[PDB]
Amino acid sequence: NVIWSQEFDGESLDRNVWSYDVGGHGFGNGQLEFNTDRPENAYLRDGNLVIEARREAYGGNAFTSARIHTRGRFAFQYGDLEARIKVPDTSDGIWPAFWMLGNNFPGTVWPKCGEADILEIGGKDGIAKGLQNRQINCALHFAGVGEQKTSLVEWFDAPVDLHLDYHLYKISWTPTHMKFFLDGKEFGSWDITASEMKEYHQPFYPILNVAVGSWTHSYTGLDTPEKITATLPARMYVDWIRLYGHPETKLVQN
Repeated sequence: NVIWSQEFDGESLDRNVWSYDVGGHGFGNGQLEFNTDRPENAYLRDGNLVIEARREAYGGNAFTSARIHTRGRFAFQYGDLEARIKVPDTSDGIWPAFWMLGNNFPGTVWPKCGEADILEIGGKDGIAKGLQNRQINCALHFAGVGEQKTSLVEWFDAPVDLHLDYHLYKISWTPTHMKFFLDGKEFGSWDITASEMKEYHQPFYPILNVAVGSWTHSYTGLDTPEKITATLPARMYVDWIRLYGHPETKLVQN
């Protein structure tokens, strides 16, 4: 039961749904890409959203990309949010993500607002083990016991290289749990009824981006332009993102 979607049908991204995070300051992870609001980095084509990262001198940075979200226009509490995505070859350096933040962000600071990562890929452990386009993760980041940053991360090794075709990345979010799926098969689950996880009983909004690099101690392990060996331009195709409603689903639109 689809109650909200983006099929990316038109020729331009709908600004009455989406907003652009603009900047090249690393976004708290030492990321190298400058996220812009340009057609070069984010555009619609043949029923797909395309976020394109490029090796390119821009705004002090050596890479451009995009980082888009629906904060203020679309949020929801409880439901199945699924996206059909063909991630680019992350090789070494590219870090695409499909994830959500609490709808009180940025008024409530991170991680108290709450974070749910549905898809991350291109991690340093994946590089080391030679599973660049196979090893993914979901994650929960929040303010737990003592209001302290708590990270729950579940790793999965996909059977096939996920950059070769579109795959379905989903979260199922109920009053009791958050579950994460690849092509309908669960690879992550956490109970969210605990008192310190009340941040996951508010509206959240989705986010899509393609980061390039990070601090050595961060996700990719590759912190300079010269260490990025991935094919550029790198394109993430998103055929659609849909919200499958639950009885308990609260929809927020403006």
